[PDB]
Amino acid sequence: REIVHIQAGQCGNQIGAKFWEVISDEHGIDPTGSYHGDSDLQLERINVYYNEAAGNKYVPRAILVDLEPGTMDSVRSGPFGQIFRPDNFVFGQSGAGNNWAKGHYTEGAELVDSVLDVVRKESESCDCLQGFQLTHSLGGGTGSGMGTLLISKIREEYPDRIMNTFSVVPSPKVSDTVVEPYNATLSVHQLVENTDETYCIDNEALYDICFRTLKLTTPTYGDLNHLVSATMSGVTTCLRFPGQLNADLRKLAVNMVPFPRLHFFMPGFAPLTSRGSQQYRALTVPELTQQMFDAKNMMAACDPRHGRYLTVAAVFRGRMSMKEVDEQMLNVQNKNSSYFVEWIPNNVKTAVCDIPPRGLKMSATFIGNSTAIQELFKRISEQFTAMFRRKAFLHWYTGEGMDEMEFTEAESNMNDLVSEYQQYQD
Amino acid sequence: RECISIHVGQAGVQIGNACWELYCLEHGIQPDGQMPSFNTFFSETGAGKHVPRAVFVDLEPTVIDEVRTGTYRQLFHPEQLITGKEDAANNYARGHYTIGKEIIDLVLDRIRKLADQCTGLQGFSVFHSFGGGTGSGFTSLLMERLSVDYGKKSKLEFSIYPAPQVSTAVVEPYNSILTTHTTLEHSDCAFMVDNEAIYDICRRNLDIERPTYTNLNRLIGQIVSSITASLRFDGALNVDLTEFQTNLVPYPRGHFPLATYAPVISAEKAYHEQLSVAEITNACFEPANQMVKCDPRHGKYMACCLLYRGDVVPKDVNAAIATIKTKRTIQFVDWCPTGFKVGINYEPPTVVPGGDLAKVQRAVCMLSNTTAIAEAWARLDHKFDLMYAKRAFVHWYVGEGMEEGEFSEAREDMAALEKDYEEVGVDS
Amino acid sequence: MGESNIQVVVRVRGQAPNEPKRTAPGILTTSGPRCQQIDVAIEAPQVSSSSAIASTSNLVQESATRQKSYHFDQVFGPEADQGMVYQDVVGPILEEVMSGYNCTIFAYGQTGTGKTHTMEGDLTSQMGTYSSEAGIIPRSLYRLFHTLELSKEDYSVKATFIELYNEELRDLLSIDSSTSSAEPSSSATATKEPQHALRMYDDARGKGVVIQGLEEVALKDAAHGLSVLRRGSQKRQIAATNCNEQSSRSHSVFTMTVFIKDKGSRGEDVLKIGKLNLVDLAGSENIGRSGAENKRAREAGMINQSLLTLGRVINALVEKNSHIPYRESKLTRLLQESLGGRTKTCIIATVSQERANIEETLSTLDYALRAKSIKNRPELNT
Ligand SMILES: CC(=O)O[C@H]1C(=O)[C@@]2(C)[C@H]([C@H](OC(=O)c3ccccc3)[C@]3(O)C[C@H](OC(=O)[C@H](O)[C@@H](NC(=O)c4ccccc4)c4ccccc4)C(C)=C1C3(C)C)[C@]1(OC(C)=O)CO[C@@H]1C[C@@H]2O
Ligand SMILES: Nc1nc2c(ncn2[C@@H]2O[C@H](COP(=O)(O)OP(=O)(O)OP(=O)(O)O)[C@@H](O)[C@H]2O)c(=O)[nH]1
Ligand SMILES: Nc1ncnc2c1ncn2[C@@H]1O[C@H](COP(=O)(O)OP(=O)(O)NP(=O)(O)O)[C@@H](O)[C@H]1O
Ligand SMILES: Nc1nc2c(ncn2[C@@H]2O[C@H](COP(=O)(O)OP(=O)(O)O)[C@@H](O)[C@H]2O)c(=O)[nH]1
Ligand SMILES: [Mg+2]
Ligand SMILES: [Mg+2]
Repeated sequence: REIVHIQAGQCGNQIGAKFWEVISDEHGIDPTGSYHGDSDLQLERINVYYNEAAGNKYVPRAILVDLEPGTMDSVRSGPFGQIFRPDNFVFGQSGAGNNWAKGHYTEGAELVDSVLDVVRKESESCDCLQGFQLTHSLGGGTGSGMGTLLISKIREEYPDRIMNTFSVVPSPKVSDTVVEPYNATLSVHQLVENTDETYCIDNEALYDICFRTLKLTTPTYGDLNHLVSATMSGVTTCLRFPGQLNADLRKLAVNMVPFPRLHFFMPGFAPLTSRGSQQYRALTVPELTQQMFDAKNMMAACDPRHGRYLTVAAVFRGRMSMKEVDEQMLNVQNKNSSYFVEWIPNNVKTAVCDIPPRGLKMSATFIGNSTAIQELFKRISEQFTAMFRRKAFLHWYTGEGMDEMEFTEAESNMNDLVSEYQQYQD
Repeated sequence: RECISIHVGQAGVQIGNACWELYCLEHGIQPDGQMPSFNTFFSETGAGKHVPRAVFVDLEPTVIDEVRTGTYRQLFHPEQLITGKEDAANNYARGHYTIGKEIIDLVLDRIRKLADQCTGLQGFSVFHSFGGGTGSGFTSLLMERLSVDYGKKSKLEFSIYPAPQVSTAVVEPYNSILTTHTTLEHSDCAFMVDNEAIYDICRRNLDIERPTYTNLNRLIGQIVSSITASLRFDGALNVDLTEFQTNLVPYPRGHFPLATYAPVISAEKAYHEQLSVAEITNACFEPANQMVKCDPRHGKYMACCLLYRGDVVPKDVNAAIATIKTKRTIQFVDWCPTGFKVGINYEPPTVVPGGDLAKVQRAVCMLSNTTAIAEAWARLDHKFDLMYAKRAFVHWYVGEGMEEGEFSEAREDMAALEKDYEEVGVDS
Repeated sequence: MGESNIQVVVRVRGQAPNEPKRTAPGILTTSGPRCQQIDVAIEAPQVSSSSAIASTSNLVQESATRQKSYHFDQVFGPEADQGMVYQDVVGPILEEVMSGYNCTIFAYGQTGTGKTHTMEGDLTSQMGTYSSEAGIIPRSLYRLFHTLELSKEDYSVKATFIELYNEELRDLLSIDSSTSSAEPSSSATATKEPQHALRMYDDARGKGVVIQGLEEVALKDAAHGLSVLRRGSQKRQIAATNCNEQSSRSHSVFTMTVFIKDKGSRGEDVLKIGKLNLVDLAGSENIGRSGAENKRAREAGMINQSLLTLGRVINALVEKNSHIPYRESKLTRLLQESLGGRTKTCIIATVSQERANIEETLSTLDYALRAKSIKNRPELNT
């Protein structure tokens, strides 16, 4: 009944910093950590993310990890920093060089046990372990290196649990670094074999979302991640809140995974309307399901209509009606009956909460899985094919000591992965 | 001389949330137990504030917290509100094996304190689903473990069953095949309701296009009070559960009836209509009022049980009886000579406060039998066979110790079941 | 491209000194439903044929005929000796892999069916066992010091014992003082050394071959200190269920390597190296029957999860479709060298004989039925 949180990297520490901003306002909470919400369903299942203590206090069940000091200090210097309790900033005074072959390798290893103790500070004291939520990068080192060594030890300590993470797919459009096709590249050698699931969020589509379809000018990191933040919260509303057809994360793990390696997924937020389009739009049940077809609301940089969908889950918010919910779902199965696979007749899994977030009246959460999401992978894998031939800027890492055999097999780890969607695509 | 309820699964709970509202509507029972003048589902307290003879099972703490904090928390007893820790997460494997052996010693324990209070127990009924893990694997445990200690009572199943067109999860046919063969191995009598044709009642007999799960189930809830709750009450031709034993089921293993309900009229249509006994019998055989996506015209009628409510005199019935025999478009069987066993009771069905259906003078529940469900059985089997050809969605149950050979065990015997509906019109 | 496809062999349970005193007095004898035959290796189990209103499974028969007569290459019964199985299975190919051919042995079936009696076995009634009769491992280790010595050639006894306990690979030939009762420090120090590389090699010399970290080789002059394989099998993890108390819990992969050199008459030395992947698996536990418990549950399911993934391969081998996913179980990557690969590999199909365990063997009986359409291409080493 409880979920443990981990953050890493310059982004995934910053990304979840926007997330707990929202979950604090999910329940009407003081910036200190006092309760002032009004809904009783807010108060009822506090336990899953929080650790209520004496003095009528609330502790976000979260461990914040970095090798850079001032990043998480800026979280603490910023508001919604005192709502944490400061016995949890496990960090070190050394830069990783934004390197997977250092953060997984040396300067994390003097910080591993200091992390896992705060895990053991929490996870034994938990009533029932249910969630190991991570938020990090695949572009830098701290989001890529240290978390892979976490999962090599956390699953070693918890084989009977569930491993999800929100890892950020690199953008060939917008970036700043160079060895970016290594950090995600060597992450896959540990992300696939030891995590039950992860998603694939890329800025390369995210810029197209806020700028075009939401009528915004400047995509900031505080705003591109605020888009991610609602889609985070929509993953596990039924586990937290009452609903008619409530679904587990493990239920979401069951029906969305046909096969224990093809477990990469994609979010989607349904009332993606602009500021101006409020007074010129009627908001219905097919209005929410309309974006399931939308290429511009698929938050990863792929055409959904390019491949064919394997599995899609729909997690709804609002006092709806199932006959309208089912038959509108039925029509989307009937509208484009080539976009799915054949051997799965019910291509969709429903999920219906009873309470949407405040301000709105309807919301939803798209969770799809298609044979075109590999388009994110062919971009990265082909970039690897150029960096290896000259062995270009190899002389930051061979002094560390990662092998060409790793560069051989993790390379072929990708081709074993990607080329299975096209078995079932065409 | 009593009867016990079992509510398993997130579907199986909210079924009773209407039904026990109706059961407490049977006597004006407020959240205390205010009632004059009846011992079927109830015990009487020292203050006489009656309590249900019902069992709740929920592997999550999710649904029941609504029940035990919202309205009608106090009529139930925390003896009964048996909540659990974790779902099996829609898994027949963990619902039968892993989590299921953590609560079953507490659930069977409440039975020995309630069933022993029954002075000559009539029977008891089980509520579950097919898609839900809770309703699949726990059914595989409970319905065999009851027959270890109750091999000589009645075991009714009002089981919610999926549509061949509208479905809500992937492994829903991948559940029911593993469940139902061992269910038919042990259970006595099983009903099935499809939400497909329930939606058809929403658009054609309710004429409302925004239903709730209450409104799909107060329909199911109004059935049972006419199945059983009036059988305590004295009318003209009262039936009981034991008049279904070798009556309705002409075999050891054929026990699958089909429930319909004839007067389904929204309150606007209470006046472009003048109801009769003969009209509502004509409503009994509409293939668009089967509550399951099925046409009786493709099949036959092995048997048919007419169970009536309110002001019903059989001379008015007997005319409509031979009428349907004469106006037949049914292709009746060879093997049943004439058998139409009759149920006539006295009580009107009561109006759900804030509910849907209309204050009537007379009402019908009907059980019948057909080989048309054997199509709708196999229509789910069409969804079932192709997932095995990929061997897909397979790691959750072999990872929890259920065999591939079970799927060769269950379905081929389930096909043997479906081939044994066809033995009706063979020998003649 | 080769057509050196496969070998399919079958031995069943039977004459094991608890078993025949209750089965053959209880139910029909040595293959009751099954009809053991030896010539064309045909066999066919059935059940009772009743006019069943719910027709039972295995009602496919007629008056006086057999059904699912899965006639194989070579099937055997309780009568087949350890040497008689060695007469047909292992013996006539152990002098063939001396030239450089490679083999792999593994079993599959219902739990407790005697896989480890075939693989490991145990000795016979001797006061001093001079590599006495047991399962398939010491009999080849007895032929080890015969056909690598009576050939009178410079040999190299090379082998390494690796256990695989729930998606790991652990050496049991090690110094293993840390696994026993030793003295750790009262507090933990800093790890001044970098990371450790283990098992994580794949090459592109051929395909399917996987290179491993830290192959602790074993060299013996005779069978005198060959109880290190028993010392290794001692640390192999077992448990005590109720379906079988004797059947193991973990599963192991043991390799063999025969580097033999002789200067041929052509003027060059013959660098011939063989491989005998002596691989044993755990019992496919039906946990509702056996009664596994909390920690035993994850110990039980990953066995079947591995066997599921093992079933996830052979269907795609006979399918002939692109990108057969060998990449879930590490056992499959150890098996992708020959499962669709190049060299030789035999398949052991040990199953049950209970009437209550006829359907439970049909998933194995389907997998042995599909066990012919896997293509390879043979080669040796020079
Ligand atoms: C007039 C007014 O108040 O309007 C709404 C609003 O209309 C719109 C425009 C909002 C607004 O959001 C944005 O403008 C926005 C811009 C970039 C990226 C993300 C959001 C809103 O900020 C979003 C905000 O939504 C919420 O408060 C939800 O509960 C939301 N909460 C937060 O994100 C939040 C976080 C910190 C502080 C306050 C709110 C939520 C949604 C899902 C899951 C959890 C929480 C509200 C009321 C509105 C505005 C102010 C305009 C929209 O977003 C959300 C998340 O609801 C943009 O698409 C929807 C459409 C909404 O109708
Ligand atoms: N008619 C009707 N069917 C329902 C209702 N709620 C759930 N169902 C059906 O029940 C099936 C799932 O069973 P549930 O009871 O919800 O799940 P469960 O038995 O608790 O087991 P889990 O899946 O593990 O949660 C779905 O396919 C639904 O169609 C309902 O309110 N009315
Ligand atoms: N063909 C056979 N010949 C002789 N003994 C056999 C044969 N088949 C089975 N047995 C006996 O069957 C018994 C029970 O099998 P057992 O060896 O304990 O389990 P298992 O199948 O090997 N499982 P595992 O230990 O996990 O590999 C053993 O004591 C064997 O002696
Ligand atoms: N959405 C988002 N992505 C960011 C942000 N900062 C960095 N990234 C992305 O994250 C990747 C770099 O990883 P980062 O966390 O910054 O470095 P690390 O700390 O060494 O792991 C690149 O793909 C950046 O585009 C941010 O604030 N928001
Ligand atoms: Mg459930
Ligand atoms: Mg054995």
